This record gives sequence, structure tokens and C-alpha cells, in this order.
Amino acid sequence: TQQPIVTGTSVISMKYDNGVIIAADNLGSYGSLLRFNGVERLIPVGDNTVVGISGDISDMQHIERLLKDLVTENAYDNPLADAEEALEPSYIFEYLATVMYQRRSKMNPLWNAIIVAGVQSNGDQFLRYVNLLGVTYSSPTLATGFGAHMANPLLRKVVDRESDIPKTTVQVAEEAIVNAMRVLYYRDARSSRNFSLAIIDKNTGLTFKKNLQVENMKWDFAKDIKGYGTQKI
Amino acid sequence: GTGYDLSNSVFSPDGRNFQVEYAVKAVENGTTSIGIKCNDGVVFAVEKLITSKLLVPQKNVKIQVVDRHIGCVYSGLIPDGRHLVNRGREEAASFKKLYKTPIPIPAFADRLGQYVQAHTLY
Repeated sequence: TQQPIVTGTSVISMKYDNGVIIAADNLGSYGSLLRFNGVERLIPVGDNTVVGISGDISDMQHIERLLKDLVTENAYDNPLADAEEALEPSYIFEYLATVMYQRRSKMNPLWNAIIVAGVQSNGDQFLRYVNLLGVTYSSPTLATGFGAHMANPLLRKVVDRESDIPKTTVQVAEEAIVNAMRVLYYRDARSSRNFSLAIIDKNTGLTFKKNLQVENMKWDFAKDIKGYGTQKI
Repeated sequence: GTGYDLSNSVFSPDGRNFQVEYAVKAVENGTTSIGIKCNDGVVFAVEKLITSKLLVPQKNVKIQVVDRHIGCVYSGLIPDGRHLVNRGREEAASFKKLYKTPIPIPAFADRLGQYVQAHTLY
């Protein structure tokens, strides 16, 4: 049993007609101190999988090392490592899920919330969540921590049920997700304005966008607000 | 007397270790394999005897990779070769885990060396 120290906030994601999108800001908080700003919390694995991680950063870096090894190990005595026998997103997930549950069962968890996003070899979209308790679930949209309360409601207005997936384009989806990141910057006290976004499309492959920023914010109305009730100036 | 060649770690009167030498015979009896160092890399190649038309071509790969930057090939008892690579792989993972940087070839060589030398001590 431990307690997180340096932490990463929300990880939001959703699936669209041809793939899945996933995003996370670049902050590594230390309590109320927004200590580290160049933290990448999106881990690509191969070119069909991106693992988004929130929670304790030291454990994230540990999950990172585990993922690199999985790739190395898969290559060993595998003439099809970059073909029929390459790592599928579901393999990556089942592995992590297994570890998360073993660690909680030993009363020494990896203090994180993870979202594995990607495209299976047969084109299917893959989006599943696993956390420090080893709990797992899938939904057209998935978010961790704060984004679970604020992002999901927005994203779900685009893809409310399975049948909405084929009707959702990369444009619409990336837009929803970019807006969600802004909203989170508005109400989440542990969020950063900078973030990374990644798309895994069964046709265009993996697109990893770094150094994005929340833009087009509304703050002007702040000037019209004074006092907290009766004050006039 | 004699019998100095029946147990593995025994020194014969002339200071040799016959079992290690008999091991060599197993190596000489094997397929030929080579390595060539070039101006910025190395090349490995090996002979794969086609026992029969039944062997699926290109399938029974013999060269093995360790970590992501090392190649290993060998002649002799194939199973012994794999055993050594497996150790090499653990040896390399351990090194990277502690030092972050992938293991240097000289360091990797001694890892294999000490391990093999160890199998001539008992």
C-alpha cells in the first residue's frame, strides 16, 4: 500500500468510424504544486496502440518500461514480429490488466487509471480501461478521473451508443475531444493548458500530435462580474 | 593414470580439461556459421542443411537476436545455443533495467563468457 506523489490528471478518449482518439495534458502535479510541465502521458506501443496513463507518475514510468520490454520480448524468435505476430492492442491491454489486478491483490498497487486505445489487425477499434483495482470496462467513450465527470457527458453527446460510431468522423471526434480538453482546463484545478493527442485510424495509421494548446477560450465576461452579491463597482 | 576425461571439472596431468575439448568436437561436427565486422556494423550468416524436401523453406530460423541490437549465431548442439541466448537475453534485460542504456557488446560478451566459463567449474 502506498500513496501517489507526482500525479497526472484526466485521460479522455472515444472511438469514431475508422479508429479511436485519445488525449492527455502534459502535467505532472505534486499535490497542489503544478511541478512538472513536459510530461508525456500517452505511450505509443507499435503503430496500432496508444496507452494513456493517469495517476502516479513514478508508476507510469514503470508501466512504460514494462511496455518497452513487451515489444522487445515479442520480437525474440519471432520472424513475424512486424506482421502476423506483432502486438495487438488487446494483447497489450490484457497484459496490463493482469498486472494491475495482481498488484492490487498483493496490496501494493500501481496507482494509476489506464486507457488502452488502438486498432486490431482486422480493423476493429479497441478501447478499454483498467485501474489500480484491476477493474476493467469498455464504452464508446472513456475518461479517467476528472474527465469522467466532465468529458464523458460531452463525448457521449456525439457517440451515445454503439450505432453512433459509424456515423462519427475523425473531424467531429477530434473536435469533441479538443473541446473537452478546454472544459477540463476551465474546471479542473490540476490541469495544464498543453496536451498531447493521438489518433489511431485503420487507414491512416497512428498520428501522434504533441504540444497542443487550449485555444478559443471565453474570459471576457469576467470583467462584467464584480463583488459577490450587492457590490456595484 | 587415466580417467581424467570422464568428469567435467578435472585437470589432466598436462593441465587440460578433456570434457571441454570433447565439447569442441561437437562444435566442429556442426554446420558452419560466420561473422564479418564492417565499417559500421556486423554481418552474420549460417549454413542450413536441407535434410529433406519436407523442411519448410525459410522457416527454421537459426540466427537469434538479443535485446534489439545484438545478433547471435552458433555451431554445434542447437539446443545448447538457445540456452545460451536465453541467458544472454536475461543478462541484457537485467543490465538495461539497472543502467537504462542497452548493454554494450563488450559487456554482453563477458556476460556470456563468465556464464560459459562457469560450466567448466563443476
